[PDB]
Amino acid sequence: VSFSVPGLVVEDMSNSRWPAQINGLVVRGNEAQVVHFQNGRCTTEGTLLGTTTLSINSICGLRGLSVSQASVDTTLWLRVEEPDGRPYDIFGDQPAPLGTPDFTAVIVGTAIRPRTASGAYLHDAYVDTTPGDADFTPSTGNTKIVLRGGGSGHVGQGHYWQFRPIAVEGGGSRPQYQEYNLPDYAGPTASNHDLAPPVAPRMPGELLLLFESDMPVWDNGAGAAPAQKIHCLLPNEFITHLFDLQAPALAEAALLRYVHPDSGRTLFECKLYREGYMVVAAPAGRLNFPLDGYFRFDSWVSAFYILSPV
Amino acid sequence: VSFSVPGLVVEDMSNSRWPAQINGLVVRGNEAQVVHFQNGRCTTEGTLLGTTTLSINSICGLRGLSVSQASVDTTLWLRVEEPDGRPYDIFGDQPAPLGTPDFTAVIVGTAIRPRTASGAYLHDAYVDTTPGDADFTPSTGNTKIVLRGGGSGHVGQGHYWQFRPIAVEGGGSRPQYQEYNLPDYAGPTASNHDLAPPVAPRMPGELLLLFESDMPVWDNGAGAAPAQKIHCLLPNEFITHLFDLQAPALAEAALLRYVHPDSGRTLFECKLYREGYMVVAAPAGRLNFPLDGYFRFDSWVSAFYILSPV
Repeated sequence: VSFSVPGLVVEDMSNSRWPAQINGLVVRGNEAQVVHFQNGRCTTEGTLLGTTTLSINSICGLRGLSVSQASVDTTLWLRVEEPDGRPYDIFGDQPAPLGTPDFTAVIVGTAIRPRTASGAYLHDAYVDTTPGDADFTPSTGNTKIVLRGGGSGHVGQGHYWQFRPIAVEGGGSRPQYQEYNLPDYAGPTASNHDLAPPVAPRMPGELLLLFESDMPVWDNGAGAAPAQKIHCLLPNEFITHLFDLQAPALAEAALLRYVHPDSGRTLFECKLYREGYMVVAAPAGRLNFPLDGYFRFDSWVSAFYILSPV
Repeated sequence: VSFSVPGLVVEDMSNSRWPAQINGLVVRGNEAQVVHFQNGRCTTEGTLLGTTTLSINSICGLRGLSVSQASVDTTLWLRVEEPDGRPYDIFGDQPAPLGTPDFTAVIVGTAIRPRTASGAYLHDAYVDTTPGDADFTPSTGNTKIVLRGGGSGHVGQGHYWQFRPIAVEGGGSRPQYQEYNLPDYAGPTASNHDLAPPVAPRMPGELLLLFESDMPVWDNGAGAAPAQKIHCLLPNEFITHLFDLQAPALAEAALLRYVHPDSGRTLFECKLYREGYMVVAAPAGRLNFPLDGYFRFDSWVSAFYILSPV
């Protein structure tokens, strides 16, 4: 099965760690905080890693049946499950259920109870994925969702819920959104397991290319908190493409060219390594290229293939 | 260029008219209200129709720069633009900007101002797409977003906004959600134009196959309103696949088989017509099939190909 990547333009593709369109290409240096994303992890052969789901609407969210606080503003407790509705395998090969948020923040969103015969329900909600919240323990099969300023009488056990992400909190008093900082999936008192491996380009002069999106920020109606971004290694359209394809990797990396039709030419070239990340010969920072261009696979290359400088 | 469809399972794919995973296959009869979807419209050759965008996060939403009410709870006024940030061509070949909602309801969501240097902002919002609100006029380049119980001082002109869908309203007094009922894109005082064509199976015994999702409902914290669904003709993953492929259609329809590996066999068959819709030889109602199966293209067939009963 011959290897390929989607011919879709970047501004048509979506972030694999957050519900948002790609609106930027940035290069990231080998900082102290090593890229260790659990979502948006796919090999060029289409092997999904960590908590990566193909279900785009299940990204950076939680879902499952409500349970009583005993058995573990208004607190909601979920028996977390996978996107397709099947049980989460606790002693399986994932750190958490697929689509589970893979960073620390207070994630603002909507708690949804969409199929209830007594009547559908939803409410403003948030999830604290920082170590500060001991009840964020999806690795052990439960997590706490906070319904903000309501929810009493609606969080009874035995009903299907989703938590769907909108924003992170910002502002001086509130917890820091740190997208490169993994949460404690088992809570403070227990360890993570089966994490997808860190991403750190080995070769000199090669730095990581990330796909950027805007990260909305909630600061309780002030409109004073600084704007945020969120990054991923491969857009979802890449991940679904690679997964469906199942093409054997014939070398350490795939040489892709970023093609811009209005320019009638290739603008830069990059290496997509088998492990599922792109690198460029470029210094850290934003790439000032138009996003109405697409990646094209031209050849299998060695890790020692020297890229043209961006 | 040989034709194909994604080998992705249905419960992994997403709705082309609303932010949700597919959780159902239903067959729809030839009802009085004809399928006239503007989103989720793609031909087997990969031609996008109506307001169809590949940008999944831009589906059933609005975005653009804020403008003054003069130049046209707290009212926000947007100069609507396309997902990629480029201007909406009013006298072009679309009824509205891509991703514009294609049904009548009060759509609940979040108004997001994510890039503002003075500080990012968001707020609880809704969009009335019924004829009752004359200010839903995206065909003419502006639309009103209502910020619910706040927003004063934040809706100033010259800033980029998005409206992102969460739910529709429900409850006896509130306006009815009608997913097969197109809005007046130019408002009450003007006509629509360049609508994607109605979908209505011609051949006897062939009825429309639709991909179902849950539709969340907002009823102001009551939780008493009846649960809802929303449907589309083809999942986004189909649409991206067909678009990237650009495969010539060798016949009126593509014969697909729904394959279930756990059963080690084909469960039913369908015809995907060139115009971008699937039909089954089956009566109206829910198809009780497991959604961990995938569609497979086996042959080009005429419109007179007799399908096996489901």
